[PDB]
Amino acid sequence: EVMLVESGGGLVKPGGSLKLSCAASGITFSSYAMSWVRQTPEKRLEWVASISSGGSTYYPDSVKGRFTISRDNARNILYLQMSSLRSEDTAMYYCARGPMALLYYRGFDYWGQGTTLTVSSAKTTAPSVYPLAPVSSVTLGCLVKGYFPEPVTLTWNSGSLSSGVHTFPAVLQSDLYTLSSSVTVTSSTWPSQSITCNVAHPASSTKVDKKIEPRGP
Amino acid sequence: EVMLVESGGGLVKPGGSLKLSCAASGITFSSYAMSWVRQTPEKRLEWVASISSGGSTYYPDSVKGRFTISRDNARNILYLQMSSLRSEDTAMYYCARGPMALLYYRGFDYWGQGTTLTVSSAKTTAPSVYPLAPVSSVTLGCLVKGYFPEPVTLTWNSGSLSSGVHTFPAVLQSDLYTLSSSVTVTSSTWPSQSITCNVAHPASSTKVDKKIEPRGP
Amino acid sequence: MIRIENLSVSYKETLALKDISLVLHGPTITGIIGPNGAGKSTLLKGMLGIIPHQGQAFLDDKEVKKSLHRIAYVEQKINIDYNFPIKVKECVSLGLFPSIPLFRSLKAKHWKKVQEALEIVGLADYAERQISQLSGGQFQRVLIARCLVQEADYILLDEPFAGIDSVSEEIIMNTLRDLKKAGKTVLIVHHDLSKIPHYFDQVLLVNREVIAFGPTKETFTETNLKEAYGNQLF
Amino acid sequence: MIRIENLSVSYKETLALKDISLVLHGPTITGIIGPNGAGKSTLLKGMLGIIPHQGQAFLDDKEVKKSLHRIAYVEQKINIDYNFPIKVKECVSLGLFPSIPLFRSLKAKHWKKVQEALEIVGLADYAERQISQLSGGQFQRVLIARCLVQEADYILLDEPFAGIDSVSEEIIMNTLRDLKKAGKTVLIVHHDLSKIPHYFDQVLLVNREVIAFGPTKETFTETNLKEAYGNQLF
Amino acid sequence: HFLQNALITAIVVGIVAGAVGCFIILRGMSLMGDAISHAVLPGVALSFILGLDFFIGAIVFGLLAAIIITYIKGNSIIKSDTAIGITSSSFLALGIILIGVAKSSTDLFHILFGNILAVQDTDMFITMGVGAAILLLIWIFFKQLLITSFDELLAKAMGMPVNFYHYLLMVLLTLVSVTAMQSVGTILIVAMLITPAATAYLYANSLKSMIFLSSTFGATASVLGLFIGYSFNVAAGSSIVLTAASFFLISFFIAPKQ
Amino acid sequence: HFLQNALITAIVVGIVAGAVGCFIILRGMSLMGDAISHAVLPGVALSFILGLDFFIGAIVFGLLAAIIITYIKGNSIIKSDTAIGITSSSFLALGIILIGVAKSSTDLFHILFGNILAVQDTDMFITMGVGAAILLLIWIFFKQLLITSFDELLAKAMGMPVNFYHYLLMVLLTLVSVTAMQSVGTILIVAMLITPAATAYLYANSLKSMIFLSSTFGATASVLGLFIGYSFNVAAGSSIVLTAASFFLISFFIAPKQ
Amino acid sequence: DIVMTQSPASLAVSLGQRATISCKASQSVDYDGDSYMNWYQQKPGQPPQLLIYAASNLESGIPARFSGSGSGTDFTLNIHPVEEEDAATYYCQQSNEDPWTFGGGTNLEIKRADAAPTVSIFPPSSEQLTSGGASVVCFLNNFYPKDINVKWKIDGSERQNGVLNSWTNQDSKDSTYSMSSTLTLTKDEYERHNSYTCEATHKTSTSPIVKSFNRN
Amino acid sequence: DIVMTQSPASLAVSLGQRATISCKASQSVDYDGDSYMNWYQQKPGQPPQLLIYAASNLESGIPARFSGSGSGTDFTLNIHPVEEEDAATYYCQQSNEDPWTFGGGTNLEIKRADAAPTVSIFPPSSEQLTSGGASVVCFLNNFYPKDINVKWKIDGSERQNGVLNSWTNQDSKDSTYSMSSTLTLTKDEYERHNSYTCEATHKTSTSPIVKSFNRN
Repeated sequence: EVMLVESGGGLVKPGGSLKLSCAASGITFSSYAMSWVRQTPEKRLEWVASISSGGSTYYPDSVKGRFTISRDNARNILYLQMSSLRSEDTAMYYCARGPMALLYYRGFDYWGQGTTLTVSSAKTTAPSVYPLAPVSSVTLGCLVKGYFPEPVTLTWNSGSLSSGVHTFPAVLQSDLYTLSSSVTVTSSTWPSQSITCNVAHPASSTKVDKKIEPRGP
Repeated sequence: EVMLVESGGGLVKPGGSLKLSCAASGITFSSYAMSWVRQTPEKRLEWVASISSGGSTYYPDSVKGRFTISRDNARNILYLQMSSLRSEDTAMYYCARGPMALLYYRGFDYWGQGTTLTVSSAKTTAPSVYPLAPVSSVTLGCLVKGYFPEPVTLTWNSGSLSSGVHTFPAVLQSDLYTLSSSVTVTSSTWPSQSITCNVAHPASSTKVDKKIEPRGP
Repeated sequence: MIRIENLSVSYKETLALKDISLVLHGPTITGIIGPNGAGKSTLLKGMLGIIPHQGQAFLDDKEVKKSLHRIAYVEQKINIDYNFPIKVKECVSLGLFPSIPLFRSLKAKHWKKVQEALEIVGLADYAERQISQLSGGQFQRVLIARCLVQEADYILLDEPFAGIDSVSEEIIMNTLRDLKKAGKTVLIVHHDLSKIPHYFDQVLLVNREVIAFGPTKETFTETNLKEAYGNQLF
Repeated sequence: MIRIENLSVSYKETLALKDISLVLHGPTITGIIGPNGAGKSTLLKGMLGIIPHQGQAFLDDKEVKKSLHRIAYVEQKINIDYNFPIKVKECVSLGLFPSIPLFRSLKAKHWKKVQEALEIVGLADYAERQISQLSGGQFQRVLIARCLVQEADYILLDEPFAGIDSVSEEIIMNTLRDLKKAGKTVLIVHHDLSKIPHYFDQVLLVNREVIAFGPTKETFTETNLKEAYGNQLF
Repeated sequence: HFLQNALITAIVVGIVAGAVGCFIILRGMSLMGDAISHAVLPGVALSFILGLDFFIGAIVFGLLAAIIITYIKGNSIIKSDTAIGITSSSFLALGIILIGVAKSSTDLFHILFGNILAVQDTDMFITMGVGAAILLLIWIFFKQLLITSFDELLAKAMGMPVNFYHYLLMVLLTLVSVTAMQSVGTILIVAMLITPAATAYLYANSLKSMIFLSSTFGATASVLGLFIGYSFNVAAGSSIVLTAASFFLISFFIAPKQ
Repeated sequence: HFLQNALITAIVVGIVAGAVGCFIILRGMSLMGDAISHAVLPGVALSFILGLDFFIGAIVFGLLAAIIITYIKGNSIIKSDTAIGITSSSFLALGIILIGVAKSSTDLFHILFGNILAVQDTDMFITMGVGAAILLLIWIFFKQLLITSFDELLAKAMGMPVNFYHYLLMVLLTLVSVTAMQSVGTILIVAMLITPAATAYLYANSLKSMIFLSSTFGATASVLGLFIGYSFNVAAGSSIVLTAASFFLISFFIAPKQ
Repeated sequence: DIVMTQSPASLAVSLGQRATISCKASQSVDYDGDSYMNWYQQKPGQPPQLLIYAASNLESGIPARFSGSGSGTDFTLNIHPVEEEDAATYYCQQSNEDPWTFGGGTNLEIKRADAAPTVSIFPPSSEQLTSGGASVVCFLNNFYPKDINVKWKIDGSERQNGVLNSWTNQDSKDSTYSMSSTLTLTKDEYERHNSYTCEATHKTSTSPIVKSFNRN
Repeated sequence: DIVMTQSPASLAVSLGQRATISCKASQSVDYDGDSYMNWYQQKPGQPPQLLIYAASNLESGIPARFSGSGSGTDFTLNIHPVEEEDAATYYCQQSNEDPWTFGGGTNLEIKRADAAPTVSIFPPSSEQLTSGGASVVCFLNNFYPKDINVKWKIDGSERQNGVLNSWTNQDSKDSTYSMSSTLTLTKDEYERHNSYTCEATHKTSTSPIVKSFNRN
């Protein structure tokens, strides 16, 4: 599989610097035009930087002066150095095989999974993970509260139960995110089989498991 | 397998004619020099006729005038017409891929199984087949007496018992051949298993089987 | 959608191809395999109408001869004169020669495509070199670059991986995967039976008639290979 | 007993054969098989010392180059000019041209062998025809007849069964069985993978190195064919 | 005035022979460039005797020679090179006796070898007139003549009329051949095509670069050959070829590419 | 006496040119038979000016031309046909100026074209002397020249010195070429090799049958060409070629094999 | 800049029917007969996926049900037949001139047979009650259409404070929406009241879907 | 004719040792450096099998233990090592001039450890006794050397009349000989005498090997 993987996202205060990386697998960056494209929390896609095969970089006026795009040929990594980060830079940053004049490469045809950047003054906080049990089908849940910033991954039995899941987008109030997830199953599985909520917030260095057990009197 | 098969041998009175045939399998006679070679009862090999690919025949002075060699291209059969047969012509007649100037074909390299010719005034007589039983190992036998001319085939359980056999060459007295054969076996096989003597004299039109049973008081 | 209908190619009172009839769907990288000299190479030449042939071939309900602008042919580098006086840059620009009118010439749009095609195959710094001053793998990549600039929907290569280094082969295959990713159809005459499931998602076995054709796992089998290389007498 | 020791043949900075080492015992009809253009044909030419080579080859503890009178080479009929003015009879008599001294000529002994060789292959009545006035099968039989008259202990044929009728193929194979029956060794470069156990009692697989060699049943196997035709990358 | 028309006619012949010569050595038509010269001699002979121009006569017998070659190759076992050899040599022999019987003895010498010292104003205007047309056609169809020379199989795959450019080159070859009779004659005409082009081919890194060099090597050799021919009083045509051969011989060592 | 030496010299030239011509068209050396003729002209020029025989001069410059061709092919990207073309045409140009400066104007005409009407007794004895040696070598090595012409790969497989017969044929080709300058000159010499051989090739059913026909077609054409050249007062060499071409043209339809 | 506006910004199409999305541009996206116009699909979680490039050139992996057309400034993206897996946001984008600009966005809703939500009430866990807090959670899963209101209630009376709601996007398999709702509250205020109820008014029923729990 | 005489006419060689057979000829068998001399093997029952042709050319199927040599009129056939399967008659033959002539013959005996015969007496069967006749049969199987005498006896006295003997050739497997002996006699003369005995004197024992049967 041909694949791009971003990294280096996280929390920065307004005015701070941060350097995003992009590793490749199956593509050598030097051969193609490469770009960075960002997506705001309101889902507005904005192009932020690109570098041609020859080495010529070019940027939009909204991001020029502060952002600089570079590339290490030997290690085969594409970078995006950012500095004096403003509040509008809060976004999901994507690495992508950028636009070229030749027919086949005129769009952004490969895209990485995306590393997220938050630009705010709020301090990092670890989540609290609560197992939500009930009072043919049976529904369980998991509450992740009081964490900052995003992202936080939530999975069920380490990605075993993917079907019948509903993980809800996080919502902010007073610089603290709240996230929740639910899992519907048959009456046979649970309480007999063991369903557990696996949460992980990498910005505050915490990975946690919570086994949902039936509550007593 | 490349193979030559002779036929048409049998009994003729002195002065009579007879035509030998030779069928082929894998050889076309027209392409090579073909020959007939005979073997007397005293094992003296004598060449009697040949025909080159072109059609030119040639013979020895001892057989010239009486024998004529021909060949049917379409049916792919080699013939040897004989006439006014003398007593010295009594022999086993062989069909063979004859001599040529080229290195690889300088000898008689293929030979048929051989069809036998007897030149005498005696009448044909059918054999009498007698089972020879006894009074760790056990020996049985089979006597073929009072037949003319040769050949006569003798086999045991239709060629099943080949090992441990001794079929003896026929010997003549007063125009009547006598032949015998023996089979040694273990004590287990016979009298339990059925050993039978299969004799066949095609000149008098007779094929016979004789089961050897233990003789009583 | 390549569609061949009863294609045949004679030569010396002998049909080198006999009633070829196929429907090739893209996107795809397909390998044409079979004995050397037994019609796999001439099938591409029969499709294009380069050599004389006795049938029809189509591209999306339009005749192949009337729509050659949609297709690129990468020939065997064995029948190109390496000592012809021509640079890598100029050699790649030959792909754009039908695009230019009779009295016009190459604008900046065309040279930008020539620069990018060279950059894809890793020969940007070789642009001013003579083609004689290149390895087999490097010269093959010049022909791939020359193919790219045509911006065709169909790409026919004749033994692109024969007699080249591994680094060049790796680059050439990455470029053909880009053509597949872009929705286009790549039809390669392969020079032997090396790396067939690695390169090809469909295969086409040819001795004289099409002995087999389909998805690689299903059709690249010992049964089909035996009657192709054994001439139905294995 | 043919004995090859570290034979190699270069061409364009590329070893078409690389360290060939064999011991072939007769009597036998052996087939040299493998991909077309991949050294099976040039192995025979390397053995005879026709082309330049980098090793030795022997016949019964005597060097192949110093004992060419014991061996006959039947080339591919594709590189003979059919329109050369020469009769079938005269063409077959070319086998005896080394036998005659410088000022002498062909005696009745030599013409008798020429007549018999033509009769074996079934072309006695074609003796006065021009070679141009013959089919592919018939002309191949003229070359077999021309081979026979040399009376050699070793017979090397280059694709004798390629592009001929069945009647001619049947005659040619009967003649090669005669050579085997006479104790001699027949080494055929075969043109595909057709009728391998029918013709050959040993086989020799060649891509560049000798990938396999031995009795037919043991060595003509799917494992060995895969790495020959797949170039060790199947 | 004799030396004036001499110089300017010899220069443009050297230019257009070197230009057309490039395509001949690259396509490998050098042995066809010999035969076409012998084939046009009957055409020039008929048009010199009759009241006709030289180009129309030349191309007709060049075309008539090609018809006889194609007929011999098609309807017999005679090889291509043999058939070209017979028709070229036979047409040359036809050209000699046809001029000999009709025109004078010294007329034969001016056609088969050079005739720079006596060139009329009508011959000069016609030479540089068609010379411009030969160069102007090479300029217009440069990209098409380039690709069909280098990679014929690609040109066919792009749907180009490849045979149009085979014929167009042979028309350019007949037109330049008839004009080049004035400088070096029909016998030594091949040298004016191949020798400057072969010299330029040692230096050239493009088809355009080879054409400019070959034309200047042909022009400079024909200027130096006229000077050395006139002053020492020797054959004009042979000196133009022999100085071009020394240009090649010097270039064979001096060329940076070897 | 002028016509006596004329006839007998023209006959043996036609015989040995037709004999050696057979091997040339079969091996496909017709375009090399043109170049060897131009290569020997310097050799004849040096040996005509100096007190030397014509054969030793001719083979040395023929050998010197072959050394220059092999050197150009080896040490550059120039193709074989181009390298043969340059060295042949350059040697021809060398031959013209070298005769022009040393010897008279009319001496050039007798070497490049025919000179049957004025042949000395010394030239006649030397022509039929080496002519016998050319035919006698073809007879002795007939079987070896046959097999190496028809099937070179077999000849190598039988351990024959194939290159000895390549060289031996080229020695026979230079020897016949020098003698054939008397009949038809250096320019039309190729016709005397290929045209009688090509005519004979339409009838022939063996190499022996082709040699007898080709030599008689060459002899009969050169006898008829001398008659038609002398009586009508036209070029002798060109008539000998043009009557040979009509022999081929008549034979092209009449030959039973087509 | 080259600005581009898609039309419509929100779209609802039933199965097996034509979806059509426009992209007007302020300047030419083509240059000299070469379109640098591109279409993308974005399902939630994953990045934008190249759908069609230039005018009409289909990227592999995308089925022929998608198609692109138009020239200069006016371009169109058609989907036919529309299927459940096509629920996503769709963007246009130009690679002709700097900056490389994207469209605003067009959400594609796939229509469905209506479905009431599966409501599930969850009390605050024992671990949360050790700290100073108590969150009652109410999941409303698998419903259509997207419009829904959740009313919290404590002993019969409503409470608006500390109510935190979140919605998922339309599901790619079964075409439904879901919603979370978490009434955040103090530990002391939780223990002072007995019963807790989330109510869900929806198009599928005039009266609300109620799920409640009594403390202890 | 070209007459040819082999030497010796009878030969006895032990295992692993050299056998050698000559063939002198009245005229040249070679013609102009081409030998038309040929050697053959004949085991009993089968035809003659081509062994070597020309001087030294070995036919396939024949092992390299065989070899041929000589020229003109003098020729030799060597076998080394000799093995049990080589027991047969060997002929020379010329294909140079008419008539094509063969040699007289040379029998090759393979030597062995000596073995006494397995003697087996068989009375006349009941079927033969219905007709006017009675044959007593005595098989003497598997012995070496070939020399053996059978003496018939009726009530102690010998009988020479009606004694019919036959010998097999040497066996190709175990190198032994066998023999049959059938005392043919009238039915009346059979019934007048009581006991019947065949005796076998052999090299392996000075006293004879006796096997007898009493009638009824």
